[PDB]
Amino acid sequence: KLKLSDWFNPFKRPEVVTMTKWKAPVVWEGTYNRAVLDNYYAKQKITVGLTVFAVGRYIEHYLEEFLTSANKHFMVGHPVIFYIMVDDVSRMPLIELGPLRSFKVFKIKPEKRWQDISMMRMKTIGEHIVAHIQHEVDFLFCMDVDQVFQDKFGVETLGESVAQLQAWWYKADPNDFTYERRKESAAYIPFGEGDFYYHAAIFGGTPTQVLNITQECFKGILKDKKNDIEAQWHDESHLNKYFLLNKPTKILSPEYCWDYHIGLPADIKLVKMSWQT
Ligand SMILES: O=c1ccn([C@@H]2O[C@H](COP(=O)(O)OP(=O)(O)O[C@H]3O[C@H](CO)[C@H](O)[C@H](O)[C@H]3O)[C@@H](O)[C@H]2O)c(=O)[nH]1
Ligand SMILES: *[C@@H]1O[C@H](CO)[C@H](O)[C@H](O)[C@H]1O
Ligand SMILES: [Hg+2]
Ligand SMILES: [Mn+2]
Repeated sequence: KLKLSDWFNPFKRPEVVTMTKWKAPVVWEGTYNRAVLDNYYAKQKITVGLTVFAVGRYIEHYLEEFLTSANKHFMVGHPVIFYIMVDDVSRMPLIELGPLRSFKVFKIKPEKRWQDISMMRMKTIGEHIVAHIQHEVDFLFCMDVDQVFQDKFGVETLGESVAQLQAWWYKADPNDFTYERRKESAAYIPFGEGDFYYHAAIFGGTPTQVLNITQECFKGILKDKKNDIEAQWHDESHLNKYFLLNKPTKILSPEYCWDYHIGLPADIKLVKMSWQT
């Protein structure tokens, strides 16, 4: 019993793309009513999970800043569980969590190549969804550790499957997209096809949707492997493949995952989350 016109007003931003050929909204600053959604979701006692991985140097360079900013800005006012995957828990920074946040740490086996660390996430996440995340949360987000929340990343971001507009190509055209183009990759996207180029630093949805995203992506990662090939942008190419065959129900503007090295365009009203230094 919740409708688009209840919380979303596109006309608040006519200059940017707020809707998709498939009726899915694209959230931009000013286009949303958190207050109504906060109220709507709190009634439902909704709870949101956030998985984040950090093996090796990334642990001391980013984990703490990630957790600290998430604590302060992610789904504030709703129960959230942080799922922390590390290779060495003794190096795990323990920050002080605030109201409605709790966490769980897990020790994972550290892959030799970072590219595989990043890709093996697809398999791990899936294992954890089937094991417990499926039963602990209503919505799940999977993020990259080397990020930082800047402002409120709220419930205006929930949906059945949520993708992130890659900051450097949302304004671009599809054939410029660095999709995988080698028909030998499961991640292959013809030169005619493609809707957008999604950032893999942030994807989410319901546990069931996320389990499907992650399963399909790992199968792709494995198919490509038995074929002695590696998608150019690894898991992100597979995700883009996936999000093409299965359009996302919600897409988030680059304002949610902004690269300040792109400066500060006029079409990015307020930055919720930026890439790390
Ligand atoms: O030594 C490392 C490097 C990375 N990570 C993790 O791997 C992920 C990606 O990190 P990184 O490669 O530094 O980010 P980017 O290249 O900007 O990542 C983009 O590209 C990758 C594929 O190249 C993945 O798809 C990411 O999701 C996408 O945001 C993060 O969760 C990191 O914490 C580690 O745990 N240890
Ligand atoms: C997606 O691909 C870009 C290249 O455009 C870059 O590797 C980013 O790290 C990734 O998110
Ligand atoms: Hg890396
Ligand atoms: Mn990253």
